[PDB]
Amino acid sequence: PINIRRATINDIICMQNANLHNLPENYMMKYYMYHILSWPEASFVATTTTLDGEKLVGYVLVKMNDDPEPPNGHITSLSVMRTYRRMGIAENLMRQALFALREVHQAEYVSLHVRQSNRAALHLYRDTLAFEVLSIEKSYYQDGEDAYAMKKVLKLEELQISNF
Amino acid sequence: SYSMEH
Amino acid sequence: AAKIALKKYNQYKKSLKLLDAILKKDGSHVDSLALKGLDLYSVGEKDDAASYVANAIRKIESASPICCHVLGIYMRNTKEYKESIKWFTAALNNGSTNKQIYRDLATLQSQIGDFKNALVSRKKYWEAFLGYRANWTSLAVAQDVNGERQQAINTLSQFEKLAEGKISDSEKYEHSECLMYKNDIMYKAASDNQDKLQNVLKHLNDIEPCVFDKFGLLERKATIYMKLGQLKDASIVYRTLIKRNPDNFKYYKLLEVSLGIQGDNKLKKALYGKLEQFYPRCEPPKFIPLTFLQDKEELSKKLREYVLPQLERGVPATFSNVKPLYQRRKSKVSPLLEKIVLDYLSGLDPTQDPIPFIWTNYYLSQHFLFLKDFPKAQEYIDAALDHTPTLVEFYILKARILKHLGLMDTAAGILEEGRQLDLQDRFINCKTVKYFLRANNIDKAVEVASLFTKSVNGIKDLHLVEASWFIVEQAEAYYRLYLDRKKKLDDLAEQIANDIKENQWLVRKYKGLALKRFNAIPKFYKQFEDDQLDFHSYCMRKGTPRAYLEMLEWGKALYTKPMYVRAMKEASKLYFQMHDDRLKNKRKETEAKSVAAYPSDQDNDVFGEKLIETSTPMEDFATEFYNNYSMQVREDERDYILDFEFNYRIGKLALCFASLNKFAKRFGTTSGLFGSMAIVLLHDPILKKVVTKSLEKEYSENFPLNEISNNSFDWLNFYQEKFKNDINGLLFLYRYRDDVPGSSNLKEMIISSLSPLEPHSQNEILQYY
Amino acid sequence: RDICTLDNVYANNLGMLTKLAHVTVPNLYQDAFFSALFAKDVHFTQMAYYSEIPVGGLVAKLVPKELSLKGIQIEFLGVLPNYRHKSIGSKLLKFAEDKCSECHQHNVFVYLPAVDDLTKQWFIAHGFEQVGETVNNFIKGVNGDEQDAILLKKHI
Ligand SMILES: CC(=O)SCCNC(=O)CCNC(=O)[C@H](O)C(C)(C)COP(=O)(O)OP(=O)(O)OC[C@H]1O[C@@H](n2cnc3c(N)ncnc32)[C@H](O)[C@@H]1OP(=O)(O)O
Ligand SMILES: Nc1nc2c(ncn2[C@@H]2O[C@H](COP(=O)(O)OP(=O)(O)O)[C@@H](OP(=O)(O)OP(=O)(O)O)[C@H]2O)c(=O)[nH]1
Repeated sequence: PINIRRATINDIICMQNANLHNLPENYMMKYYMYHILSWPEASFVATTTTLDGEKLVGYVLVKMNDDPEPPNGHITSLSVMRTYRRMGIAENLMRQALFALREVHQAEYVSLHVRQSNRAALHLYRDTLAFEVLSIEKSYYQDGEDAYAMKKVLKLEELQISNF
Repeated sequence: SYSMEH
Repeated sequence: AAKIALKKYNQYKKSLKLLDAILKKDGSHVDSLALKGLDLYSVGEKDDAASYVANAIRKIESASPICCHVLGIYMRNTKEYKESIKWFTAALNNGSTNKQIYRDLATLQSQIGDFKNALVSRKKYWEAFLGYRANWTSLAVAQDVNGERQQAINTLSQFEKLAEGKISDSEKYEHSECLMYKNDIMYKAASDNQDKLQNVLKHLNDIEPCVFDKFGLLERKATIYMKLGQLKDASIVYRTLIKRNPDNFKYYKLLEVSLGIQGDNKLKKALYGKLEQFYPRCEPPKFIPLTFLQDKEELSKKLREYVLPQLERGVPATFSNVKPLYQRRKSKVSPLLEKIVLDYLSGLDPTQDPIPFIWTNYYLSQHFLFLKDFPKAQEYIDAALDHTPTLVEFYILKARILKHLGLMDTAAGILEEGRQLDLQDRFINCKTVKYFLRANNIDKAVEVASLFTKSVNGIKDLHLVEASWFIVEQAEAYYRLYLDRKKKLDDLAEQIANDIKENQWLVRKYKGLALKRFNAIPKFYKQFEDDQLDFHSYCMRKGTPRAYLEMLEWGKALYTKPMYVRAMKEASKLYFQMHDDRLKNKRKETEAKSVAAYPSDQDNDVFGEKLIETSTPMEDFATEFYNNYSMQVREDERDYILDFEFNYRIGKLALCFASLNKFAKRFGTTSGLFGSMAIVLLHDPILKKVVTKSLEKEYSENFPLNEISNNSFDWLNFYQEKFKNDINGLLFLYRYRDDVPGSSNLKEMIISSLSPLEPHSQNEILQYY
Repeated sequence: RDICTLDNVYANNLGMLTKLAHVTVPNLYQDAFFSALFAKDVHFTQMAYYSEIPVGGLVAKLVPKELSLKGIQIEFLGVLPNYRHKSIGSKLLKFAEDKCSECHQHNVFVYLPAVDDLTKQWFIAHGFEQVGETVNNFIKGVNGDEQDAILLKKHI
């Protein structure tokens, strides 16, 4: 039973261990100690909930306009342990990640790079969430693949953490 | 899945 | 003249003209030598860099202040912190103007522990840059560390007052992860004192509009409101915080005490109904209130009404969304539960409702892996897999099973045929290449998993991507693919004498490689903490200390994290054995792209030729490995069994007694290993009576130390007279088979007493152990 | 969407068709040929997944120029047991016989084996007929067995 936490820095070793087991994105341990030590509030992680530690099961890292211009939000990488998916998990760990990405820092437009080649992502990621497209960047991925951009406007009241 | 190579 | 060189980067090819020219008449002078080397590191060659930096430290003792700082800007980069403080101080107490040195240093001697003399040498910058709030934190982050919170809490409320009645968009994130953080400190003095708190609550009530964390405050408000006996006012904050992310329990269970109704089940079970009605079908409402119940009439209602539905849809955690209630409370659940499932597999005509027969089998072929009925765990999985063969989540359950009954090889096959079900999506592409590394199959592990890892193989590009899942899995191959290759040159006693000289290589090529492999697992942690450097004084521009005050407190307990641990203990049992053994080339140049770790610069010892046999693996296992994790490790979490081997295999032992002891005040003397870890120390120089004496000082009465000296009393039986099935504690006595001489008595009463054990493991302690 | 959808069999899949072969059409097609579908003759494919998780299969060629057996062949077409039954892989023909007039091709060939009267008295009930007669030592699985074939046809 996945619990949806607020992501701590303790969970960088166990976070990045998942976006690597389950993803073709090799990332360093700096580029986690600055997502979660610049804008640590709006990047969420969620996995295992046992009482009477925890196991990583799925996470969500979300940086802002790192590079230089009206307060733009981004989302770096997202994944989940297979034997856990299709049970929300992914599908409502982001309705909070946006629902803080315009509450704390207050940024008006999300953004990202989803491959596809891809069902899971380029579906409840433009039909559930609604997130147009913008530039379809070709070979912008490290496999000769071409991957959708995805913009996603966010105006507070029209995306709260309890519409379900 | 932001690409730090490219 | 070098001014145009020193400016030529902060790539300082201009500095060459100095080492071409400045090395004209007068040669042996600093300043010019030092750029030539700071460049080297900001220019590839590190080897050739010190032959300058160090060939210029033999013309000083202080030196050209302006130049001591192009030397300390490298020491701060060749990891050498302690020594850098000096190269800087050697500017300051030599007349340097660059008064930003009191903040290039204070973000160094702050890391290397010295937090006392961190503030004194940081506040001293704060005066020359006092129009920059990203400094007015470190005079209240270091003060807040040192332990004077009022000098912290007052240095930032003399910010919140200055600067202006003005906070534009630049600082629009400043007055949040900040003038809220103040409340984390300005309340963590009260502790449980009513004198403050109300105000620390009324202050937290003041900002709200200015506090921009929305969450993350509710706790120093919505639990300070609970800390003064007003159970409401907070039960009305958690009731609005549960409603903020009800997919998380943390804030939900508390609310049971928020409404004082902890031990009142009767309203408790009903509380999560007027709930469920509110916040519809999100885990908590339903789950939590089935972990505190007692009625084979009630329980089987909310049990069934939670389960079945997930089946009819096809959920892989249809089980692992309950694989918790099967652990901390079986007997009561896994009876009602075992009977509320199969009892639903009667109208699943596999030609009417199929996405039910296929998945209400990979639950039973998961449920009957707990009971370990195994026989009835390859039935459902297989019979499930003999209906839909295109559901990679059966092969995993077949390769967890089949692999928990030993057959390690055969298991990864049922996984390979799962991998081939989909090339892309490394969701199994590793898992398939995990098991084929747990069967020693390191070859169709590298290929079969290098496919999505960018040379001439994978395991090379997976070091510059962290990946400490793989190494400390690729050594738990090699380390097990050695005690058998090294069961050849100890078994025999043309191709028979020539064959010894082949299979008795790989013992060198793995024990060599397998230890060389674990050093990469440490080194990362060495450099995980050694990359929290630029963040001391550039997490402050961001204005994120609340989060940052968790990084320092993550740093000390970094060396005691998950993967540093199993990478110690699974290394000890390889280092510890090279210090109780010394006492008592074309294949190398042609197979060097299949076991390559790093660039041809660093790793000069391909197969750890040195690592394989070092003058004293004691001041290696401590400098490389251990004596860092022993400096940090917290007390009530430190393996004492390892601790009592480390100070024993060195010489100490004096410490073995004040190490075997503190293992007792955890278990309580009648545990397994504490018996064996006493026995061994039955009785180094004469002046090592003292062990026996102290061993006989307290622990004389219980258990016993009075036939130790005399050839008696075949204590194999006594050693196990508490009480045979301590197989944790038996193995010990043999591991060291030399100061615990009877040797062909224990192997049976170790072997013959693992029957009621798990097969994969029952036949693991064999062959190798 | 209904229950039984489909898609094109992207070379990331394939192995869910090799598995959906060697089960549907046991002992037919070599253990590397399918990899040899995308590695001059044009060869169609389509993995027909149902509900969510795959449950059928079809991957057929396209012959043009000697007359008699021109158009689109049917290298295999099958779907797993206790499925086909429910129309999960009757519809692939409509998305294969489509490829005939939709790609311009009068006929469609389907070389079913001889015994398979269950298959040969069913495929007949869709728009096919025993064009010609029996054969002789023609079908031979990657093992060493051999059988006769039965042919078929349908114009448009
Ligand atoms: C070697 C080669 O190149 S090709 C190899 C050919 N394949 C083989 O030899 C083995 C094939 N294995 C099989 O399982 C099957 O025979 C298949 C896949 C070829 C065909 O099976 P299906 O998809 O069941 O056929 P389909 O779905 O059209 O219908 C079967 C019958 O059920 C009926 N039906 C259709 N939908 C439904 C439904 N929802 N409920 C009940 N009955 C239905 C049809 O009317 C049909 O009736 P008929 O047999 O009297 O005409
Ligand atoms: N989280 C995780 N677990 C893994 C991985 N590889 C294998 N496992 C399995 O996880 C189990 C390890 O124990 P736990 O960590 O207690 O499992 P838990 O997460 O379900 O509590 C083993 O049994 P098991 O196969 O799960 O069988 P069973 O114990 O479920 O019957 C092991 O085979 C992995 O990469 N990640």
